[PDB]
Amino acid sequence: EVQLVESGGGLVQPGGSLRLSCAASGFNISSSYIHWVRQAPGKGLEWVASIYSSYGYTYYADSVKGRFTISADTSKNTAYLQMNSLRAEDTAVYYCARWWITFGGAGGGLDYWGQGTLVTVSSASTGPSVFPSKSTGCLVKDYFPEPVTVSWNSGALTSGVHTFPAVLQSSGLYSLSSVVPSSSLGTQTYICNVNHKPSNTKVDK
Amino acid sequence: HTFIVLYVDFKPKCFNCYPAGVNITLANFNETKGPLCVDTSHFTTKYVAVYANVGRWSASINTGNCPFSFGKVNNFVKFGSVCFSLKDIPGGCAMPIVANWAYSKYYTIGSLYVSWSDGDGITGVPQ
Amino acid sequence: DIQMTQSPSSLSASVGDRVTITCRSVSSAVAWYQQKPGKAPKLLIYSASSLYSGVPSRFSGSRSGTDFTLTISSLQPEDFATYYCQQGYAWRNTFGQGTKVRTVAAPSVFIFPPSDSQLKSGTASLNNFYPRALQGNSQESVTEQDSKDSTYSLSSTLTLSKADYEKHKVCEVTSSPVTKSFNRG
Ligand SMILES: *[C@@H]1O[C@H](CO)[C@@H](O)[C@H](O)[C@H]1NC(C)=O
Ligand SMILES: *[C@@H]1O[C@H](CO)[C@@H](O)[C@H](O)[C@H]1NC(C)=O
Repeated sequence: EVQLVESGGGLVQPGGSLRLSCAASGFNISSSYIHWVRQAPGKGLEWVASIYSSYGYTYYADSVKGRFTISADTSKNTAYLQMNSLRAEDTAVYYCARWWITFGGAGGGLDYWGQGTLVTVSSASTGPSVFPSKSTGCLVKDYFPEPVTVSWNSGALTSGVHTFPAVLQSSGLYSLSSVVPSSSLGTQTYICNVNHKPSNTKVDK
Repeated sequence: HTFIVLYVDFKPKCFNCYPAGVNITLANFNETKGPLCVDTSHFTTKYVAVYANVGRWSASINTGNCPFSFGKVNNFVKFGSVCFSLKDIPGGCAMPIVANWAYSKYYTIGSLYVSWSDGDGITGVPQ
Repeated sequence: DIQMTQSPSSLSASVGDRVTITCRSVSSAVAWYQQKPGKAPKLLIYSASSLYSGVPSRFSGSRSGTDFTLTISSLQPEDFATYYCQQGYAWRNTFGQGTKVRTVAAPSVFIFPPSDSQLKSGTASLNNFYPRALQGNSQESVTEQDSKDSTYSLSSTLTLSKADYEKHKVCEVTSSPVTKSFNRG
């Protein structure tokens, strides 16, 4: 029941505007602090802004202070981040998070995390193609941008499967693949489920 | 160390009653930046009487919501960290700043809020 | 307004080894998290004092003067993560550089031919190994370290089109270089 749910991301033009919604359940957001933290692809954690929604305290960071705006709807139990005038320094995956207080005012720290959602500041266009005895695998090509969901038989069983990150094609598109049972090829119909979200590309093939 | 100065100021039928004194200020307390936090291992609590202490008047800082009156913080006390603010710090405590026209009548003016961190990582200083 | 410094930012040791991650005007208000790549982090230590209920006891964090330090007693295979030290209070968040955290196994190399549906457009085109006409044109992709396996995986992306339909009918590993590059038929 206790969940933090990030939503409302995607692909944005330079200097555009987006709105991240951080829903919550299992706890009331006003009784705690809610922070945002952005991780750039292939980077570390970058500090963003925070809010005590009950009193309305809105603290910000040194980079995104006159560009981002924090808010919340306690009747909706949902925090929000409105992002304006974006650049490629901001394109990253954003996570909303719950900070709980010690029995004194410092806080204990940032308790709870969500899975986050990634925003991509780009002016490029966004439709992949999926194409498959060697010793003792679905291929995604021509997609932009990340992410891409890969599963086998709708999350039935994938044990020992390794998934490969996006292969950067110098033209600007992406590509990757994912994959063992040796003596059981015709036991059932193994099929993969791949979903590209911004291109709305989801067919089992 | 670091000084933590709390200035109390006010200008007085009951003429001196309800003194519109609001210069209750903290040392470089950018409220939007957040509470003024102790980053040095030592700090000195200080209470300043900017208000004209006319013989008829006096003041106090006694806090009911907190464990320690201002000026027992100067004594070596178990803190790990501590921030001071004049805005409410959630999960912390608050100090009323009462003012006496005389012993006959009292009223609060401001409230001093103080953050708090675990255990005994940092101690105060009464220098 | 203070800043935080974290080092080393890449610490790859073996089982049982004691990883000593350290960061450093401060006070008793820091925290330590781990994070799997592209995954949600987790609260490991807070205020450099105690754990979170349910956190393994091998993680321990404490400070001396201006130096905060996380240490793992006996490292485990699932302890592979990028550890981040955070400083500040319920309003201020600040992080550091991040710190990224071994028996050799056998790599079995597969590589499969293109598909018929791929040839209509005009185009055409490695398991659990510990160790790290030739062209790196044909691309390659790497995975992160596995959970118990602590192994990796590579890919052989044949960056080819139908312009080379019958150009070459005919793998590259570093003793015997496995040559399972098959032909058409
Ligand atoms: C409050 O007192 C300080 C002390 O120097 C002074 O700088 C400031 O101007 C005063 N503010 C008032 C009187 O509003
Ligand atoms: C807070 O800091 C900012 C830094 O740009 C400064 O402009 C502002 O005047 C400060 N305000 C207070 C109340 O200290």
